Amino acid sequence: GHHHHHHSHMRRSIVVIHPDTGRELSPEEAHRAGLIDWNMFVKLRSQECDWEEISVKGPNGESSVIHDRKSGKKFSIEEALQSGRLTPAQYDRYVNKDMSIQELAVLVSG
Repeated sequence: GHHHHHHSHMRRSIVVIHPDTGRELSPEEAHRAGLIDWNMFVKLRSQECDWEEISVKGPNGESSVIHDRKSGKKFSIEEALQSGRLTPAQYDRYVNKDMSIQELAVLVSG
């Protein structure tokens, strides 16, 4: 038997189409191309999110960490169960695939 790494990754991105080159631009690039003003840029960003949950399944059992790829913050699940921000009632839903990566993010993140 060998270690398994379970990745549950979800992402929401937005692309801005150039009127002429029809090229896909990132809110960032659109802003530099003057296709959008600073506040629409912020607005657009606030709508993006990138979360990834990685369950290391080994010999001891399952270790699990969820990462906010947008902010760079990480959250131990065991550390969330211990500290109580996550109830073994909700963890069970995630484990049983009845809770999204985002619903779980919110629980442990804020």
